[PDB]
Amino acid sequence: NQYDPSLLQPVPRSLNRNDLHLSATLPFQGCDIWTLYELSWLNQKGLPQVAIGEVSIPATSANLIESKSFKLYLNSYNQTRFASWDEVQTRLVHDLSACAGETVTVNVKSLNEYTAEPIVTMQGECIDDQDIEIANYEFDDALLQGAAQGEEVSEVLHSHLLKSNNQPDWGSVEIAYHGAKMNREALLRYLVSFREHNEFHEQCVERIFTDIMRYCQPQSLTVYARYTRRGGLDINPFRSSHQSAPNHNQRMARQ
Amino acid sequence: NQYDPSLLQPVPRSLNRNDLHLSATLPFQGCDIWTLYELSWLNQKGLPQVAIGEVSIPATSANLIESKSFKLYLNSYNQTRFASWDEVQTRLVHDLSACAGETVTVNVKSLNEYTAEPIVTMQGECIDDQDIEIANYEFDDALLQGAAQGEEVSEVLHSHLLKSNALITNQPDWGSVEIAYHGAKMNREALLRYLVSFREHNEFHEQCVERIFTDIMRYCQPQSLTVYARYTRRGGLDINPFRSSHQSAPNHNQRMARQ
Amino acid sequence: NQYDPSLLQPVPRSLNRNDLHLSATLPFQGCDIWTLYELSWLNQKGLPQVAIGEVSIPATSANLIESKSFKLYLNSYNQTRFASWDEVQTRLVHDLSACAGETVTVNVKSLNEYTAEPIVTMQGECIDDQDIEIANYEFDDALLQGAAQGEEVSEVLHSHLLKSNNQPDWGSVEIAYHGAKMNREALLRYLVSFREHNEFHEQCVERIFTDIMRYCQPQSLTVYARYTRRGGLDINPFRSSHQSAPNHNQRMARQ
Amino acid sequence: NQYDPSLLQPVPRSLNRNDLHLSATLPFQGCDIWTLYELSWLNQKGLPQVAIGEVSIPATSANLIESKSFKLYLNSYNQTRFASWDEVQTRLVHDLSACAGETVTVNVKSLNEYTAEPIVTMQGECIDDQDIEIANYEFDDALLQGAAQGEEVSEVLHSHLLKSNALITNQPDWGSVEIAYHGAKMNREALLRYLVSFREHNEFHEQCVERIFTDIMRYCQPQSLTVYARYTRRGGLDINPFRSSHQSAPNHNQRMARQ
Ligand SMILES: [Cl-]
Ligand SMILES: [Cl-]
Ligand SMILES: [Cl-]
Ligand SMILES: [Cl-]
Repeated sequence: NQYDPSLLQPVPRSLNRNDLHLSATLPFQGCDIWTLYELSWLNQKGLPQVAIGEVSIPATSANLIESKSFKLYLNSYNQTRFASWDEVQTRLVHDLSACAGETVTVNVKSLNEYTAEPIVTMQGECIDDQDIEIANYEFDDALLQGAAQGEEVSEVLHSHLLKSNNQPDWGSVEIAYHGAKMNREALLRYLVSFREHNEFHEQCVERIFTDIMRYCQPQSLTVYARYTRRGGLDINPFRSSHQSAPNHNQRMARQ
Repeated sequence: NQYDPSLLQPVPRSLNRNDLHLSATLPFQGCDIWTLYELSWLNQKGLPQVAIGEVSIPATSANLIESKSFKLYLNSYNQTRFASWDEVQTRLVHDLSACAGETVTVNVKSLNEYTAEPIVTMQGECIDDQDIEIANYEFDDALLQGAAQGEEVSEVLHSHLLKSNALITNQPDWGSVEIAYHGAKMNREALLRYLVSFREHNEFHEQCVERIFTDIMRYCQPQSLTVYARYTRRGGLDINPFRSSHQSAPNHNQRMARQ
Repeated sequence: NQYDPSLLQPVPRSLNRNDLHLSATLPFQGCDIWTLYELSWLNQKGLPQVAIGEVSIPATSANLIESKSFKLYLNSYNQTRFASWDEVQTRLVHDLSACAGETVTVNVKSLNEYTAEPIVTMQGECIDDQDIEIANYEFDDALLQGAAQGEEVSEVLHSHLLKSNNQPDWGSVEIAYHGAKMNREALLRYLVSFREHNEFHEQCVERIFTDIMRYCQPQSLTVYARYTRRGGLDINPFRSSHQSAPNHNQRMARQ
Repeated sequence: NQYDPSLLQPVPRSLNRNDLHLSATLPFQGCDIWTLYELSWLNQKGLPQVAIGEVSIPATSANLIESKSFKLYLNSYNQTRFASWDEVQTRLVHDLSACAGETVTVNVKSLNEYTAEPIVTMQGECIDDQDIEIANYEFDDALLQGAAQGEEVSEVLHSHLLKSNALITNQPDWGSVEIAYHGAKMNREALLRYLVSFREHNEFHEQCVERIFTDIMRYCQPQSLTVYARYTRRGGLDINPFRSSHQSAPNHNQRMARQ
């Protein structure tokens, strides 16, 4: 198995967005940030090289990249000789851009760039410690009905309780908004109800964004989730009414 | 599927050790340290809980625990209600100890315990930055023949270049390895070629560490030796086998960059 | 006063580096991150526009930019009509790159990109709460002699107590390293001794880096300081043995 | 230079108000909220302390405090040893109240109190995004003549476009302003042109807010009005004047993006 760009499989963003009752004109902007922990190839002399890739795919791209296919594509680098680290970054930009349908940003970082980098947590207030009982795990977006009745605020909330299905995927999510203050029990119950829900990580973030916008009507909204890796890759979708990218890319405890 | 300890699959250590032709007395001591990044369950009221586990299995245990089965076992907690964090930790100790055949240690930590914990590298000198050509990756232990010619020295060397055989594991697995020894100085080209050759071998993880230890012992004959690998996670957990002539365990569990 | 690039004044990085006994080959890599809080100009129709600029200047550039001159240069935009926000970003890149001597990165952000952005603190452990007496404020780099005797660690430490002089400037600083564990009292005393010391912000960060490297000999070192603004601009120098840029740009409480 | 309360410079409010031709009874109530971002001093053992102060001065005080003098006064704390944080807060209240001529409120907060505090924007609709041409920036209050033609409405409007006269302040100063009123609906083009015209005026900060209030009152005649500006800091502190027919103060001190 030598280097093989045809392993990459796009999935159109439209599939789920149509499900969310979205027009071609988006309520949000943003990007999908991917971390590639397994990136490895051979140098020109056949000596293995290892790196961590950091990739940003614009949320306006026609397609996302299916994660298993991304992994298989990356494995095709492992036994292939490349002229330099620059050639590797160039090939990644080229192939991932073609697949997504829009220019993708790629940084290929040596492992020593991570030495003494701290693990971080999310910004704002954690909503997870609530003494409440969950009697049903079925997804219910109506859990947000009347969820923001409070005074006008700007607030950042987060939760580590995102899970979606067949093996489970795990995430933390940060919600920053300007609008009527949100009921934290309703928000927590809403997030927990994704547990048996099936969908891609990018799709969950867009669903949270559009449900909050519909039910809660904030003036400004940002939703940023950081998911644990599968197949050596993690995905961190960011969707915002006013912001193009998150102001930090740093790994969380489970990542 | 809810809590199911029957999902755990023991593998006798002797299966792979037999092929190393050891002495009745194990040449090394040590442990297998696992990090469980996915640990989650429900509290008594049904609210999800999340944690990171850290498990140490003695290298003297009769059995290791097969990694896929360990993943499936942990997944069985996800939808199960437990009365307390103590209960979860206690069951982990019970079930994993039963599987391995010896008492295992388990720490269940809240995510906040990791905030600000730094990513680490290994001790000593990295040997990866060499101007050499490699074209044949087949496993060759003979690459170590005559590898230690030096004056007797104490050093610590490490490499980030361990990778498994893709056919054997289906998807490649990845690791870094740290080798600390006192003995005739080891040729770093020979050692690097040898480590790289694991990508065409049939042993990885715990078996790879024991193979490296036994091959270095026989070819290089050091007075003291420690071989410690830290592998990237597969299925939400990672394995970090430590084997040594004189030492029991690494001084911590801190994660490396790819982990 | 219309737009005037000649207001920009470079200062060579060599001035201080020569003082630190540095070769032309640097012990560190990095960048100076600037935040421009006062950026304003007129659109093509004469209607004022306001934005926050984010600028990164490579630490390899021949020159830094003197802060008062940067402010005066930016004021020259205030009464000048520009075709679009893109033209403004283009002119900033052009002029700042010419002044620094290397390509500078510029992002011009609308104010609504900051709505509901949280204030952050530094990573790792704060060293400031120590019950110790300071009898002298004179700069002493020898405070670090024998300061790292401890076991091999990877650690992140920070302090909010950086001050340098004529009006005072204020900063917080984050030190991430892999090496022998540092004595936190010695480090705190060392940082406090900058109080009456005179130098540019970039110069302080490089001095901390080189003093720690000389006295403490860590395998890997990163020093990142975030200073409070003067004249509407703040400077955030980042210097690292292995890292090119910080992984977060976010304002601290005093910024 | 160590602690020196004589550095504080009072300015009588009447100096500028005289030019507004008010009634013996002030038409508004309110306060000037200041944020002190640079506050630092030494503890009894000489170790530096850092904090952010928040000060509220009643709009009825005889005097305002000149901003440069306030900066210099605060700088005088930097090298001075104080026994406790309480002592620092107490002296601030004493000295600032003496200067202003009325009791001022002072909160001294540790930096950790700001962690996670979000940046805010103002209430209501931003009026800045208009397709209009402006070429003459001279101050013109007459821009408000006949500006409120509407049916009576309650609305809140804001603009980020306040800037001072560069010659007068030497270096330009910057602010956003929020105007909440009940009355005949205000023409937004007229209001924007008027606000933009402050860049060629001789009044800013507290005086600008009072001028805006008095001009809107006379030209537009609303039943109720509040004018609140938040200015970017100069010399490490910022001023946020609030003036209202019916309201005492804003509900908080949260910083805006440029602040
Ligand atoms: Cl518990
Ligand atoms: Cl390390
Ligand atoms: Cl105190
Ligand atoms: Cl807001």
